[PDB]
Amino acid sequence: DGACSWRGLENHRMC
Amino acid sequence: IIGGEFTTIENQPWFAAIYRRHRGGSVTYVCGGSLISPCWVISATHCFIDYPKKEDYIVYLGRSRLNSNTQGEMKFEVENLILHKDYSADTLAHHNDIALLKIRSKEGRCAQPSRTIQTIALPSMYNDPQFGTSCEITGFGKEQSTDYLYPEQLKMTVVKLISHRECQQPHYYGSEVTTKMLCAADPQWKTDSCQGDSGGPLVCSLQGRMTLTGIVSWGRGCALKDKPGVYTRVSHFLPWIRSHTKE
Repeated sequence: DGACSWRGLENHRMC
Repeated sequence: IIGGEFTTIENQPWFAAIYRRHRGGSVTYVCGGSLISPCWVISATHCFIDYPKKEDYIVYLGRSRLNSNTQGEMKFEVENLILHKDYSADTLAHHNDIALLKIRSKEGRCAQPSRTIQTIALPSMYNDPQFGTSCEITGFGKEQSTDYLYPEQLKMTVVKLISHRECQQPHYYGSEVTTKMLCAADPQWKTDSCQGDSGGPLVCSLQGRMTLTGIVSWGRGCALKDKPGVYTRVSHFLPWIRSHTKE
């Protein structure tokens, strides 16, 4: 958990 | 993919592996995708929204391994990166989470069909299998929610379609899931798609035909109780797919 570990947040600036 | 089994590309010969080259030369894995026609790979907009520049991306077909070559693979530049205009990813749910990548090799060619590269059929409009139907998902995504690494080998699992009624429940996803989305999960929550699997195929047998029913989109954690995988409902996006595949 932590949204950056979820489907949806791949290849995102804030991750 | 949490749980499930290891596989090779000839068991999902439409699966596309999408990478981004970084300013500095380093290439990292982004998301999966599905070859739906020789020049068109279909994936999820959220994989690209923050870096919408087509020059950054490399697509492989016929690839079974993440960081080494597979014999007979084909490498592609992205001639066009088309994201859905009505995408929104405030809230947990990503709406209209669908994207198209026109593929072109350095030699100017699209996909050449082979033992390890074939296309997947789109569903007929608003035609989805009933809830409780078993479908398969494919990807290079995490094997554990806590993992740091992606697997080196392609993976596959089976999950069951969940009704909109069941998925809209407060103790599931509440209002976050729409009718343009499909929920799917394991009865024991022991297997699921996960981070890195996004954009990949949810494939169902629809009238004895293999069909791209869904595209891995979002979820809260992975293989968590009451938290199914959420997939873009492809049969609700056919006009969008039709028009944009002429671009």
